[PDB]
Amino acid sequence: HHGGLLPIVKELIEILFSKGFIKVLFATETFAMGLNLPTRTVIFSSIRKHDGNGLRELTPGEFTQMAGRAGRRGLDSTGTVIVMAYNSPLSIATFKEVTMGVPTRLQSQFRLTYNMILNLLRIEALRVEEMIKYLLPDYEKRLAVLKDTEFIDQNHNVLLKGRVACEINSGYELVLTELILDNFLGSFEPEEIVALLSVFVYEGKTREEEPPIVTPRLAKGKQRIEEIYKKMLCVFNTHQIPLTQDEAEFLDRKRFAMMNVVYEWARGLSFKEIMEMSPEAEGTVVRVITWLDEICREVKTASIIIGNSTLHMKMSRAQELIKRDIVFAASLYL
RNA sequence: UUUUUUUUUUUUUUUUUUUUUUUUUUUUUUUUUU
Repeated sequence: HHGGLLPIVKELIEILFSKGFIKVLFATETFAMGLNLPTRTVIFSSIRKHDGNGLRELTPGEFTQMAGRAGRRGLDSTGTVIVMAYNSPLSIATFKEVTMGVPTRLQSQFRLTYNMILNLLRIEALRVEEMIKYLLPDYEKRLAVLKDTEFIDQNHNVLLKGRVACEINSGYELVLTELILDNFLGSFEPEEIVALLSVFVYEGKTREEEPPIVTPRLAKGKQRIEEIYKKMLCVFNTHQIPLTQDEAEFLDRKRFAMMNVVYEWARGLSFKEIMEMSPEAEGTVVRVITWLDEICREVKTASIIIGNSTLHMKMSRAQELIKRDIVFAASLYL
């Protein structure tokens, strides 16, 4: 049970588990959250996990959430939990801290984005500074970047470039806006346009070799995107803005590995032949196509704002080319 | 290396014909070739 499976397979496994047909199950963390399917034995492979930035010992809250799904009322007299030890003793202080201790409620750092700033500048009145207090040094630095690349003027009035970025919510407002206004995407076909846009959707956490040959084109598109991203990255560092892990290690990861998978999906090819060459499981491929529906909608909106009807019809064709029957399969619970 | 599915609004037709407008006049015998 993990996130790389198709929804139908995952719900099939859940239903079979609920009927007492599965004895041994290897599960990820998502199984514990919700998913009211208790069991009798819970075994921890390790008490540490890698969450984005490095390894970290399990918090007491997660341990309580996972271990609590071990005793079913009526059929069991006690709930057993097994912690493994692999030819090496484990420290007792860490064990006591993980197992015994008051859980703490989570908190968020309230990340500030450029889309939020651009949306807040269009609101009549609403002095922004007096609301941020109830982050101030960061807000001034971000305003200087927006004025440098001509998103706003000297009086902080939103221009045409800023209006487009206000409609892009997913991940990267400034880079996408620069790409659209640079007459990019005007030479490619609908199949090739959606193939290049997957870099903003696929995070490239794999380490497998990318396809050595893609096409004579779609390689110039790779270079153009990387140059534009590199130029935007220099502006960010000029104003001394702290960067997130995702934005810092963007070109370091292999985020272009799914172009071939998306390219053949839109061109028309049986999904069995696609999986013979894709570097990700079936569950991951369907997620990428699902996330590419929102990107096409945003680019269609930007075309109306700037008045380019050629780009509007290209994006309409792309949406119809990435729809298949398997992504609309009915749930087995219904 | 866990974790991440986003998609705005409208209902069943104004009433009475063809006309559709400018610069000033005359006088007495057939037919053909000349």
